Amino acid sequence: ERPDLAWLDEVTMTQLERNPYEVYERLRAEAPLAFVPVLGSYVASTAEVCREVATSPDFEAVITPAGGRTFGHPAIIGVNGDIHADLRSMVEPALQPAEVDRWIDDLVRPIARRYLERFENDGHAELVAQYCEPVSVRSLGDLLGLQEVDSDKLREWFAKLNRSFTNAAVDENGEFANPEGFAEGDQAKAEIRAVVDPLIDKWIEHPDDSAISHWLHDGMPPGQTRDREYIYPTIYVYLLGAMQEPGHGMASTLVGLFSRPEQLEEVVDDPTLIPRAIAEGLRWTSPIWSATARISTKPVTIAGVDLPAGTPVMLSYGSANHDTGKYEAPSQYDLHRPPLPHLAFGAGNHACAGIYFANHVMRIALEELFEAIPNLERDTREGVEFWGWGFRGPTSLHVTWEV
Ligand code: HEM
Ligand SMILES: CCOc1ccccc1O
Repeated sequence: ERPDLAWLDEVTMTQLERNPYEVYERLRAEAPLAFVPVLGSYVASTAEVCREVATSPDFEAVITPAGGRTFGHPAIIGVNGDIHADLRSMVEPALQPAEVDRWIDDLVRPIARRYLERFENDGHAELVAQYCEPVSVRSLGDLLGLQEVDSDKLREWFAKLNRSFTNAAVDENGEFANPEGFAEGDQAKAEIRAVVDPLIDKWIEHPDDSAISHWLHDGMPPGQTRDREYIYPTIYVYLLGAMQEPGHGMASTLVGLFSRPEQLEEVVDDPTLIPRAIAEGLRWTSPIWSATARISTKPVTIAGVDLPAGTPVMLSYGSANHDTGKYEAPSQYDLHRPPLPHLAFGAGNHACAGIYFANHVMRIALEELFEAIPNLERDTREGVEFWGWGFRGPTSLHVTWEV
């Protein structure tokens, strides 16, 4: 409908999944708020518009269409008002910085060592499958109370939920172009229910220190628990992004450091630079790239576009983090970029609740990897491909080292 953006009609879902950055560079210049036909929604592409929409009093959270088809209600990302306040109060205790600092080292560091011990003398490894994902999922799984769910299963679940949640393509009539793409999300949920329903059965009667037990019990009247149907969608929110994103952020940070060998050596030699390297990694390839959205609650004008009430806007934070109004040469990883605000954790009342936790998981994992393999090098016989529009990260990271 917007004439000068007719080229957007030829943008495909596969193009955005393989590399959304060329399309979004055009969007940031041509239309910071733009309706993308294959996505069926307005998208915010610049830092200014994403931040404005994420923090505006005239917008509230909305789950994307494929996200809602995947998670249902009440996903913490998709609700507001009293339900959102309750779900935030439910998840926040274990994520409080003073609480994280009590146990994060004893949680993540032995896990990192366990996975490293399997390959650190091999001289070769694919770090996404052998290290970044296992550490991410084993750390969160143990915190949640899923100690008995193997890391290969947690990784399979977040991969299936990822593809279902981002199964966003719509056809010429605005209907989902790929309805079969939700089936593997439904199968993952069915498997999760089979595993987790007995655990909830047990936690209701015998609460323990697992996070999901506290989600059932915290803040409830005596002898009452939150209904499992009320907390399952937020369990799914965790079993997708909370399981997936720390591993993605680790791996993207490593790919960026390998792209700047001098900076990789700097960080190996001085591990106090790991937090800075990670912050730049998150900006450089944002793990949550375009997964969340807001919806207008009254008529509003954003970036010159008059939106009616009830208009969804997708928040493409991964594009906003390449906003050249903010950053010079943003497609280059640069550890020595000044530490500027970024949107990799979102903004507003629905901003990431687990920032402090996630930053420490990533930090500890990279600390242990560099201590165990200080001569780590990328395997240049291998290419690194990144995949994902909703969630983005490298699909493999082949490395080598002299042993
Ligand atoms: C590096 C890994 C992570 C990245 C890049 C990250 C980035 C985000 C982003 C972009 C959002 C959406 C914010 C918005 O719409 O404005 C988010 C929502 C959230 N994240 Fe994180 N996240 C990360 C790891 C976690 C972890 C490990 C947890 C849990 C332990 C976590 C708990 C949340 C929760 C509960 C929400 C929903 C917040 C709400 O809607 O009220 N995140 N995260
Ligand atoms: C823990 C955050 O997980 C998500 C965030 C935004 C969209 C989907 C998610 O699973």
